[PDB]
Amino acid sequence: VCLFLNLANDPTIERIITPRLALTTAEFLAYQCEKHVLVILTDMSSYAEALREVSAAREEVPGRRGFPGYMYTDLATIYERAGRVEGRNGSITQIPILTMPNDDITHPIPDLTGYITEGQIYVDRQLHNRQIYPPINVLPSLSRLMKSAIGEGMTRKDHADVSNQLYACYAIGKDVQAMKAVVGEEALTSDDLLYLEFLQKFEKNFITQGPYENRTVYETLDIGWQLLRIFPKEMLKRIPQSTLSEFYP
Amino acid sequence: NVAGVTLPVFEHYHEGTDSYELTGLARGGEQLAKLKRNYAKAVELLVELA
Repeated sequence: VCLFLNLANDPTIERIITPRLALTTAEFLAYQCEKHVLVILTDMSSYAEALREVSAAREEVPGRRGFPGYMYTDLATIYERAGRVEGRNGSITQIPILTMPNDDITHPIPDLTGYITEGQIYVDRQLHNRQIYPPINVLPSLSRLMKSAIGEGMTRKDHADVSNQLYACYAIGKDVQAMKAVVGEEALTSDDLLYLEFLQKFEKNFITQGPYENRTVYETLDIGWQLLRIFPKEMLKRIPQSTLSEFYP
Repeated sequence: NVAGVTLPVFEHYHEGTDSYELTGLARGGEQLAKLKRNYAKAVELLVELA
């Protein structure tokens, strides 16, 4: 790990410089030397604030919401310094962190970063209130390149079907919790009871990770199959019969 | 309470009071008990339908 720290009380121009410095280092280490790298950036909103600072210094008229009008070009320059290239083997993968200004999804910063990035991950406050150490949400998240990031040549063939089936199951289970909120359990079927079981056990076991627990991808697939096993083979509509024949027993 | 609404519903309770056995008229009790069953089943089904 190569680490960089910039304090909140430091000069702002240092804040402007620092992420570019780190990206240069990652670039060199990943292209001049054959190595994959994973760059993480934290609190890019502070970088936006420093960009506003330098813009104010140079006497430029603010655009939307006071942010500089050339924020978009800058954020383009910071990003897209990653991927794979011809004739090489190294790679870069970029994971910044954004802070939401009071859940404004139309705020320029998150909006632009969404327009320039592929997919997104959310953090849900209600889960944090529920004391789940990873507060990562499931329903609104999405990965653009999942279809090719996995496959037979990767960890395991089953994974796409498992993910689709459990996605549908989790969504429907949330809807069933919404039902039981009003209708009452007395008018409930056995299948919906199994769905509720799936929801509660999912929350209790799968999503919870722990600050010092490690799980290889094979273990995650196995736990997912443990969750899937609760339903009969027929209720798993999304999965082709083949995968069920190999794995469900 | 099939739902959030409250639903009226009835049950066929049997108090058990003594019925009026009739036997004076040529001792027809054999037909009368047959009737006591035929109409009683009907009454049960009425209560259900109501």
